[PDB]
Amino acid sequence: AELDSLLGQEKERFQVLPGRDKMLYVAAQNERDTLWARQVLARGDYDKNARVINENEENKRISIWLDTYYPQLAYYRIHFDEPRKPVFWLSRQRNTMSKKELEVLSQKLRALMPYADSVNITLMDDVTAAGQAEAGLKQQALPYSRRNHKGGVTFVIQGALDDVEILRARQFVDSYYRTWGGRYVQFAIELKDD
Amino acid sequence: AELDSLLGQEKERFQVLPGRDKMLYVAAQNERDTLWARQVLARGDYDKNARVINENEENKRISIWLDTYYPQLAYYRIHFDEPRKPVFWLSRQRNTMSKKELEVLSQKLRALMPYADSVNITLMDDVTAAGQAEAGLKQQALPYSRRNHKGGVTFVIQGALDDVEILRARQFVDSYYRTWGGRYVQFAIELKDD
Amino acid sequence: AELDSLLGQEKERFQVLPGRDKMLYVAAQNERDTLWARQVLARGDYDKNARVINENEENKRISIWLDTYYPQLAYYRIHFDEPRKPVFWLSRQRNTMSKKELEVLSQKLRALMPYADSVNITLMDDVTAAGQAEAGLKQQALPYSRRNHKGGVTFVIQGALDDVEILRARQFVDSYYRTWGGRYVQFAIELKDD
Amino acid sequence: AELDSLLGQEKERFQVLPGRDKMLYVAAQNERDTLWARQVLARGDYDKNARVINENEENKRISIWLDTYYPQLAYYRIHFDEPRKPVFWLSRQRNTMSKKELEVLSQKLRALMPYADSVNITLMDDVTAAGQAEAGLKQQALPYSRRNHKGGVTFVIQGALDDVEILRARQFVDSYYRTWGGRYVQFAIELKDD
Amino acid sequence: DKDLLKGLDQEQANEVIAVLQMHNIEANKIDSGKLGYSITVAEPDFTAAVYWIKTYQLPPRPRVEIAQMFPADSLVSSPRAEKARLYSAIEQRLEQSLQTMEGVLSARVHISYDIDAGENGRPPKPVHLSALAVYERGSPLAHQISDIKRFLKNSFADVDYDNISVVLSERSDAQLQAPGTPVK
Amino acid sequence: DKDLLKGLDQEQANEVIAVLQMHNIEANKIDSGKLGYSITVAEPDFTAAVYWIKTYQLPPRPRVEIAQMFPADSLVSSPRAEKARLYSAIEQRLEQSLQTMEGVLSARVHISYDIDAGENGRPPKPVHLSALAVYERGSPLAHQISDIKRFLKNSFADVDYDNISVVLSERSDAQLQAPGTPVK
Amino acid sequence: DKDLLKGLDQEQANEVIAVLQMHNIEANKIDSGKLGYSITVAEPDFTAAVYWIKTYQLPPRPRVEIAQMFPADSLVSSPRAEKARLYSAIEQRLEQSLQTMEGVLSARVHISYDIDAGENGRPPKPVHLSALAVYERGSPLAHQISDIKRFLKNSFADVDYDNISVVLSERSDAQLQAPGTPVK
Amino acid sequence: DKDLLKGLDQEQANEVIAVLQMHNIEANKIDSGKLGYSITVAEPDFTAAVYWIKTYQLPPRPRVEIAQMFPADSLVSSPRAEKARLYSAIEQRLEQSLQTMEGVLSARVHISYDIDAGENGRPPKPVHLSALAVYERGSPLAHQISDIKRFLKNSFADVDYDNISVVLSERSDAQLQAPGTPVK
Repeated sequence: AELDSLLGQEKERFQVLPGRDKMLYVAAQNERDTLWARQVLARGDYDKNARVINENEENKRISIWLDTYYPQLAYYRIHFDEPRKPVFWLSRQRNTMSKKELEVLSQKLRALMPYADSVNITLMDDVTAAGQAEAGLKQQALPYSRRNHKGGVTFVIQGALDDVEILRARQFVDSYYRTWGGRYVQFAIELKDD
Repeated sequence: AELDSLLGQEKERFQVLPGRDKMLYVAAQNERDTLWARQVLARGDYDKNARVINENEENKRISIWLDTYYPQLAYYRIHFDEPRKPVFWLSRQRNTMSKKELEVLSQKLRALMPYADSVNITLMDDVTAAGQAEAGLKQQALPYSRRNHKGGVTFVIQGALDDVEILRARQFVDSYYRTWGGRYVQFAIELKDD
Repeated sequence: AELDSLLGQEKERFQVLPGRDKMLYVAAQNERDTLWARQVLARGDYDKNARVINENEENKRISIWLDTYYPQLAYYRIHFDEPRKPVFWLSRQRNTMSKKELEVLSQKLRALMPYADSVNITLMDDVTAAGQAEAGLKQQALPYSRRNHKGGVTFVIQGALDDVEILRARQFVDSYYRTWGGRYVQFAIELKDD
Repeated sequence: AELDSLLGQEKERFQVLPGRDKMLYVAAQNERDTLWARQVLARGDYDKNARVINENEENKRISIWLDTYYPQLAYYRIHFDEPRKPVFWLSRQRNTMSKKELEVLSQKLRALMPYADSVNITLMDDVTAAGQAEAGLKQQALPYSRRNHKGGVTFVIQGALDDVEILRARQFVDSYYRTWGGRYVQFAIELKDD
Repeated sequence: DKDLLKGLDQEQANEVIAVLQMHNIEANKIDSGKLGYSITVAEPDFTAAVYWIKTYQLPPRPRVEIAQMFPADSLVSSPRAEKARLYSAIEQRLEQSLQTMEGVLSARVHISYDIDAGENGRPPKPVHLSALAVYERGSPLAHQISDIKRFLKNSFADVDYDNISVVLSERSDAQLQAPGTPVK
Repeated sequence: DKDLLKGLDQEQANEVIAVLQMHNIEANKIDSGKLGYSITVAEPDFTAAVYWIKTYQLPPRPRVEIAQMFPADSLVSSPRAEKARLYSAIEQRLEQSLQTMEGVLSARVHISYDIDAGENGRPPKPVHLSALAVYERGSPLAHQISDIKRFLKNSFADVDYDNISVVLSERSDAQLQAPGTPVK
Repeated sequence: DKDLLKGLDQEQANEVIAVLQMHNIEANKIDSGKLGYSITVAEPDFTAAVYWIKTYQLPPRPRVEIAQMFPADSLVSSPRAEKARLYSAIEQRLEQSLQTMEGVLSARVHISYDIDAGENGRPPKPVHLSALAVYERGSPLAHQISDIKRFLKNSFADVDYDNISVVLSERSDAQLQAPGTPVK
Repeated sequence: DKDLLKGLDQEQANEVIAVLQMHNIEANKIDSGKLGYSITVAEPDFTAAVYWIKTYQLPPRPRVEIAQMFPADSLVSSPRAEKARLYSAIEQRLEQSLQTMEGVLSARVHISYDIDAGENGRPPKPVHLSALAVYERGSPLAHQISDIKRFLKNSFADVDYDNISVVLSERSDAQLQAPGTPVK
């Protein structure tokens, strides 16, 4: 059978991507339906070769690659909202690369991802990256402490936190870590007492 | 059978490399699937001779070799992200070798690795090696102590650490030890009390 | 059968060396697979005569010889990374032998090792021998005490050591004893209290 | 059968020596395989007469002889690294024998050992004999006490020794007693307390 | 057809199946009468099935309650043994009652167990409470944490809002797709 | 066909198989009725199988619980013997409850056992807690360590956040490939 | 064909084989029914086999636990005899739990056993801990020694990091080659 | 064919053979069923065999443990008789655990036995430890003596490094050659 029918009964959580390298790629959405789609491709009921790519695993797969061939590169995350044309967020204020080498970077990230048609490297401000993480963190009424560095900022949130401020934090951190990644700003929710 | 089918059912965790020395090389990814691929080659269901090379074992196999024929060589690690053309990181500021002897070094590391087509020795700064290990270590909000030496630097992290600062450390150290190795900067996570 | 097949199923931990003295030599790697290869040659399933030479035993076999016919010779170790052409490390600063007698020494170590084609005696500094043992010992953050002598140096490491400083020591000492031997610098990891 | 096959299955720990006195001599290596080879020659499965000579027993067999026909002779040890041409170490500074009587001594030690072709009496310094026993004894970090005499020196090592200084001592003493014998310098590892 | 687990309880069978069917392998509950149930998966799905048995530590233990260790079978019981059977019965009743709230699907409530009220002359220390709650989707999930801390407060002797730790969460996404038979 | 282990429990059989199938050797669980299960591997895979039996110390012991040493079979029990059966029941119940959190797959919880509250006049010392947790992948794994320290704090008498040591980790990579029969 | 050891347990048979097959001699486990197993090696391999039986002190004793010396068979037990059966149960449970960490394959945990808490008026002295751990290869082996000292600290009454001695090591290199039949 | 020793245990037979085969005489273990084993050597090798029986004091006594003298068969036991059965169980467990270290093949651990903690009003004196260890070859044999003194220290009440005497040694050279039949 063809792989659009070998998966689950309803077909839109699984975005089947025609590849480039004689292969076909399955864009799972979260961690659990990766294990749904990997179970199909591992029991052996699909004759061709196929992978299951995740938005969370293909971020930390290229970050293995990008920590070697392009070190000291200040970036955030690849977004796979459109997996055929992903968006590689890059820091505007902490790079010295001009646009001579950015299509060199895009045409090499395109070689890593055969499902990707073109990788849109866009440059955004790191001030709004720590701005959206602070304007959102005061809006949750969380007692924090900003520790500015170069190439990074830490929002240490200590203290004897009650129940709802551990829950408003983890709803905000997880809704922030999906967007901006955890490479510029780290949230240190440590929980002491008096 | 040919070894692309004698391995597991899904074939991209195992990068089969045609060798040079009448032999064929299997590039396993982590430690566990090395034991997957070594089990095939040891039960005896593949007629030719074949090895299982690892990114972690072929680093400390050449470091046995390179501690003998090139002692007092300041280097970091070989990266096997592309195993046919691996990248040998070398320290820029702690070597006296000119580029007269670097292709002598590359054509002898090429003789150690028959899967390798050419070994790209690139020189990087040791200041960023201790810079990326310190800018990342303050970003985890870890109380440390830098001890500079020549040919090395120690970030001693002592004290009565709580739960999350032992966990943020080991996520950072293991994501650092994979990249820069443990030959320049040592992380001493020792855990005292008051 | 021929001895390349009488050993284990996978053949690269055992480097079979054609000898000189009507004999064939097996270069085992560590101590355990010496007992793998010696078991073949002792049950009696190989018709010719054959030895199992080790990198650790052929160092202390020639050191029995070299403590008799060349006493007061300051040397380090023979390296068997290439067993057909081993490398005999010799101290540069503590010998009075000129190169008139070094090929006399090499052509007599060649007579001890029929597998060896030529024994490369290279002279290295004893200052780096105690330098690599001290720059590495401060990098492990170990509280030590250097005791300089002529023909030797002792790095006494006493005190009530905790768990990780006994483990960082033995990883460093064993990675040092393999390279430079234990004939110039001795590591005295003695463990007192207060 | 001939005695090269009546011994163990693998033949290089036993160096069979053709004698002079209608007899054949077996050069065992250590004390245990002397009892291997003496068991062959005592059960009676070899028709000719044969001895088992040891490096440790033929030292104290000639020292019975040499304490009678050449008393007040300052010497160290016979080395049987090449048993067909053994090396009789003699003290350079404590003898009055010229080379008129040394071939008289060598041609009479040759009569004691029918396996020996010629006994190479070489003269070495007693200052290095106590030098190699003191430079090695400080290198083991052992608290000792030198007691100089004529014809002898004692390195008394007393005190409440801990575990590793009894073990570093006995590794050094046994690696020294094999080389220089116990006729010039005595190691007195006595173990008191406070 | 290859078995995984047999001799299982009715509790344990529907929970091992609900694990495997969440991970795209179809389990087949075979009843064996007096012996208990038995779960057999297909032969291509056998490798992944025995992985999730190890990973989720299946078959599950029965729900350990504190009164199961201090039973009514003993004719005489120590005064510590009836406070721990009292406090066991209260926290079973609170989690029977949180499940009857709006939105809550499951609940586990724990009590700080006082032992030595009469053993040393020390007065009884403050009671601590801890509750889990699994909600339906679409809930205003930061706002029900104040109902439960209000409800659990006035159900005991003298507790504070710093002594009640409600750790609640939404449920997982609904498993409604059938797993699918492996074709061979 | 050559046996490794027979007479095994249902617990022990699915865990020895899950070890061997992780290391590319296919185990064959043969049931023997009243005797228990039996695991036979192939004859080329027998050498590697008996290595991982020694290495992982298989077959596993049953899960040692503290109440198994202080049973209810004794008609009379010392007051130390019902505090250690109480604290055993609590830490079984906490690890039944951490597994019902979001993300957590397994949990092992340990209690500091007070013994001499009434033996010397010393007041009861502070309770110490220690928890393991095995998570699904993709978790924000440094942030759930504050939920568990919040949850475990208000489940006991008087603990601090320095007395709760949560050591959690993500699970291993999923074993989904079948091992593969050795051809001969 | 010549026997070495018969009447062996299931524990002892798979561990004597795993020794001999590591040293290039092929063992043949013969079952004898009610008598236990029996291990026969070949006749050229008999000399080397009986050497490693002496050297590794095989067949192994069963794992000595402290509660095996203080059993529940006695109807009355001294208060020292239930602290030593309590502390035996804790250190069995800790080493059941360290094996469930990431990377750890085996673990042996020891407790300093206090005996005379109530025999002389001396307060209970500090508890000392000691753990072994055998890891998979490729581990950052100097960094897991701080997890275990964190985990073992808050599992007891009042311990320090100077009182916990974790001595861990990587496992041996994997024995995967079959030994090989001696040709005659 | 001439007998040496009959009626031997499985322990004693493989250790008398391992002595004789080390000294170039081939032993032949003959089983006698319910009577135990029997070791017969050849008639030319009989003289040397009975010498090494006298010299090594064969057949060996079974391993004397301290709990074998203070058994659980007695329904009542003195408080000295359960401290000596406790300390016996600890030193059996430590030597079961040192054998699981890297490099160690055998281990014998001894404890200083305190007897009169409650007999004279004297406080318990310091515990002394002594360990043997037999290593594989090629070990950095002066450096493992600090692991064992670290490991044995925090396994007891209050010991010092001057009270732990570790006397370790490498093993003998491997006996792999077959002895050889005497031709007649």
